[PDB]
Amino acid sequence: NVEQIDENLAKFLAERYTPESVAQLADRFHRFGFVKFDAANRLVPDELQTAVREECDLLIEQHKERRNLLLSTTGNTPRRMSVVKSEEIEKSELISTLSRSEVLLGFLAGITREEIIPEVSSDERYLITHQEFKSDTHGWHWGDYSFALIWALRMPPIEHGGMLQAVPHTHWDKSNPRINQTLCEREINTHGLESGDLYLLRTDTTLHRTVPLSEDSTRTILNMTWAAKRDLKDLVGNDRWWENPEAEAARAV
Amino acid sequence: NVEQIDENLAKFLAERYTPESVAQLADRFHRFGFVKFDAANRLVPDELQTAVREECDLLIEQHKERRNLLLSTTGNTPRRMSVVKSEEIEKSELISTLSRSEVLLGFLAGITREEIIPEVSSDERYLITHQEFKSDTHGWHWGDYSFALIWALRMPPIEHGGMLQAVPHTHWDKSNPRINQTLCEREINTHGLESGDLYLLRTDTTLHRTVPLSEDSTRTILNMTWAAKRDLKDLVGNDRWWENPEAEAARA
Amino acid sequence: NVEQIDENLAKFLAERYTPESVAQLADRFHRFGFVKFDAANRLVPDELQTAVREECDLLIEQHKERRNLLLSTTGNTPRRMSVVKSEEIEKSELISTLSRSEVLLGFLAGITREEIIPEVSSDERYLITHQEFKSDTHGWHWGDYSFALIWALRMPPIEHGGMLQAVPHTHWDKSNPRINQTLCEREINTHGLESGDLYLLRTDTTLHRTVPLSEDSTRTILNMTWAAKRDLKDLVGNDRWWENPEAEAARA
Amino acid sequence: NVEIDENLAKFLAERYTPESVAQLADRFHRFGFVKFDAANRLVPDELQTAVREECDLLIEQHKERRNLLLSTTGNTPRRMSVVKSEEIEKSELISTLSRSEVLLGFLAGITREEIIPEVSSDERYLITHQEFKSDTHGWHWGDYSFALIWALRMPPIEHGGMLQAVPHTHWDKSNPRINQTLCEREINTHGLESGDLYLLRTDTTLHRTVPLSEDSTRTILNMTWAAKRDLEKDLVGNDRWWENPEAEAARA
Ligand SMILES: NCC[C@@H](Cl)C[C@H](N)C(=O)O
Ligand SMILES: N[C@@H](CCCC[NH3+])C(=O)O
Ligand SMILES: N[C@@H](CCCC[NH3+])C(=O)O
Ligand SMILES: N[C@@H](CCCC[NH3+])C(=O)O
Ligand SMILES: O=C(O)CCC(=O)C(=O)O
Ligand SMILES: [Cl-]
Ligand SMILES: [Cl-]
Ligand SMILES: [Cl-]
Ligand SMILES: [Cl-]
Ligand SMILES: [Fe+2]
Ligand SMILES: [Fe+2]
Ligand SMILES: [Fe+2]
Repeated sequence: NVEQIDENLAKFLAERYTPESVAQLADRFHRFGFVKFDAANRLVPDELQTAVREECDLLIEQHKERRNLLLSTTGNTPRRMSVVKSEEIEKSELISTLSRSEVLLGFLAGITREEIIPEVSSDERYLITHQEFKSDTHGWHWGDYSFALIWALRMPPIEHGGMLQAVPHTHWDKSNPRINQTLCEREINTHGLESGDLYLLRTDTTLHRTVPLSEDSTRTILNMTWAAKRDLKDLVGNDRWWENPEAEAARAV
Repeated sequence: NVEQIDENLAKFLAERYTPESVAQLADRFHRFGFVKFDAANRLVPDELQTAVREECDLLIEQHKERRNLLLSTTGNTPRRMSVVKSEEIEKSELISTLSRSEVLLGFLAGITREEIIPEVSSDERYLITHQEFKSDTHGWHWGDYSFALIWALRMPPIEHGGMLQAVPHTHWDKSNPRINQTLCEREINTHGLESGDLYLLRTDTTLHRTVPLSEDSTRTILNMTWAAKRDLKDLVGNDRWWENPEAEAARA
Repeated sequence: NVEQIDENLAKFLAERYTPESVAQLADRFHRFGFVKFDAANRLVPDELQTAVREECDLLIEQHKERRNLLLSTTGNTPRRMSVVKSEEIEKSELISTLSRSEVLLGFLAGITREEIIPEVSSDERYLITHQEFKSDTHGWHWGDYSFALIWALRMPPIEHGGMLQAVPHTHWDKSNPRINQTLCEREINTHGLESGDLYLLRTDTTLHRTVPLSEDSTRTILNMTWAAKRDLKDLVGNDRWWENPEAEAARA
Repeated sequence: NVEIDENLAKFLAERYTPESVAQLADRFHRFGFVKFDAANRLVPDELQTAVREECDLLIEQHKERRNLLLSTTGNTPRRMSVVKSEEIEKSELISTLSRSEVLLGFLAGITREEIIPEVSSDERYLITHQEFKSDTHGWHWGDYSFALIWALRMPPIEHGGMLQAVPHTHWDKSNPRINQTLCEREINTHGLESGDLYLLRTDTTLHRTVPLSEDSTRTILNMTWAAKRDLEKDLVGNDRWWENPEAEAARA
């Protein structure tokens, strides 16, 4: 505990990354809106992710809420999953502090090529999604903020779905999402994930979803959302379905 | 009717296409496994398309059979639709004679850049699919034969799904389809369709599906399947689900 | 003239663009590091284009300085062309005030999605390149600053080269440019240009060159360079060959 | 050295499966190009050393320099030294290997069609030897479907010589439209190293070699074969510059 986390994380990163290799990651982040931290590009120590995973498994058992809706601001794409709200996750001292770590944010800032600002709406700082059943999905969407760090805490086999599909270099018009038309005009990048992986996502300009589960499995992630200088902007849409299951943009079925 | 159809169709194409313009279409076919005949490049006269659509809506009314299964030889991807079998469609003199037309097959032979042989299995010569419910879909799959001309007879709005997604330059291993693995390695091309469109699909090397309907709509196609010189072989998989809903590879 | 330029350009752009259609251009700029303003998407009135072209054709005949060298900071890619220095172009009140026009910078900031800042080095605010001979080229390189609006004043036919090739989402390591290697890993996008076109380029993250002239033709551009907030840094490399032909990185 | 076919069969059998050849067949269709590097060897080192030693002898004897522009390919240059097919065919090693039913039988798993060694007696083989700056095999297609290129000696990538390719094209000798095709399509740059081999779909892939940025040494061997689509075809163009420097399409 204490400042030993940042001290060991800086060491963990200094053993693995250089400015030259981060710049290559920054190129891939700009090109794909997505950079994956796998066994080839570990981001945090095993002992640290295990601690975050055990914190999230306790939050799921205590505060999971089922969501089964369509979001009108993203072309009525579905949100079929369980969630844990940001206000409940922020109680975790481990998750809240590491999410504001200047060591972590300073490292990822070399990938984004701009400052990562931990000042987002109090209902969207953190998110856990927990999909368990067939057809569970985080439908096509964008984010209100620029940056999200996703912890692929548990992934089903790729044959069961659950991959992240992404279209970079897009934009979110809440009154006219044009999701299926964007797919017709653009190539979809499918990103397979494994348990233990993390990935950085440029959420405001990358249209993305999780491929629906073809079988009852378990797909669990943690979302750390941060702002860019561009997001310091007014929230609109009435579509905060995770914080409010009956938001104005949430539709039945 | 009759041979006046081949003569009229030959005139229809000579007004619109040249070998130079077909050659550019052939390039796109090899690159995408897919070429679309839309309002800017019609394939058949509107009178002829209306005659085929009226024929298919009749066969649907009389011989539709709901399918709701998963196909093991394509990674348990769903087949959630209603179909009309090839043997019932062949009874239509219009569709069967048009599917073996020396004018139509000869013209598309300049896009495929190889001979289009109408020597395919009697249960796969033709197929009509009729999706009408939310989540209805023709899951990811390949074709046993090389060529299929799909008539997009009725397409819902793009915002309701029903697009054709495709991954060209792949191959079908029925013992190990690797569908989701292929998607992770390849970019997906999504092709929107409108009612009246037609498209040619290289079905053996293009992994493809139809995007599931996001609500109750109607999506109706006619499939004309032909072979290349490479398909003149033996079928495998026990997965002919459209003809046999209880095929071995079909699951609930 | 003078203040009427902003009032005229504000009315010109207002009749040809919407926030929705500018957002689509921002996508293409993010995706390719490049967006072209051609006959489909004009940026300036024809009267304004002719005035700027006339100015440049004067500055050419008065300060054209031949450059034939290899720049070590970009893998010794050639620079075979004539140039006109920024300090010389700065004397033109038209080109200088246009580069700082709140209407011009304000509109393009919807494509870059970030503020465009006309605070760059005094030797790189403006540049005119004038390629005239076979094998003349502006070799593979990056820009020291983020943004550049290029005025394709006079382009040869595409059969004579002169197209802009680009690889977006890269970066400039002046100690290890890795140019040909990056080409082996990335798809090269070729952008053909016509006389009167303009294009906004993200020069810092887009590796780009002009295809060498296959024969003695005339290729003339005006380069307006601007900074993003990220550029407000130390110039490095001793490679300012356009202002100093005897630069350290320049192999004559 | 005898009947090589037993030795090559055991070599490939330990390094390939039908499932991994099919993945190469995917890449060959998608890119018109499949490279045999250290990751995927095609011939043993003892055979590569023999083929290389044979060619280096054919060079020192029958090297004619070509410095021309080919009209049927948009006047793209051909600055190199060559050795005609008739001179190369005198090598018992190259000719028997080029017709080996073990080599062809394996590569036909990548092409997915029969590879027929019935091609013109002046285009069976070709050795090109680029040694000076600007030396290049300019943008072009091939009259025949396939070519196995032996990258016997490749300079470092900083000196150029990489193969650039645009798959899913075709050769219109009356209207090549090379630079236009480049403006419409992405260029794939393939870096080669000494000892590499690659299979090229030469009729549908527009390809060239990047000019040597300086005096280096780029040596290749070309084994051109036909597909059934090339059988007994009528060669046209008057552009056989390799066999005939004064060909009708060859411009100085
Ligand atoms: N902005 C005008 C000068 C730029 Cl074009 C120089 C560039 N870095 C190069 O290497 O040619
Ligand atoms: N905007 C997203 C929710 C993200 C919540 C966490 N950043 C959606 O519509 O699904
Ligand atoms: N092979 C396809 C069926 C094609 C039937 C018409 N050619 C599938 O698995 O669904
Ligand atoms: N067609 C090629 C020559 C190939 C010779 C060997 N196959 C060219 O235009 O240069
Ligand atoms: O579950 C995932 O990987 C994606 C989540 C996402 O895009 C979001 O939280 O908005
Ligand atoms: Cl998001
Ligand atoms: Cl099919
Ligand atoms: Cl530049
Ligand atoms: Cl060739
Ligand atoms: Fe998201
Ligand atoms: Fe199909
Ligand atoms: Fe060639």
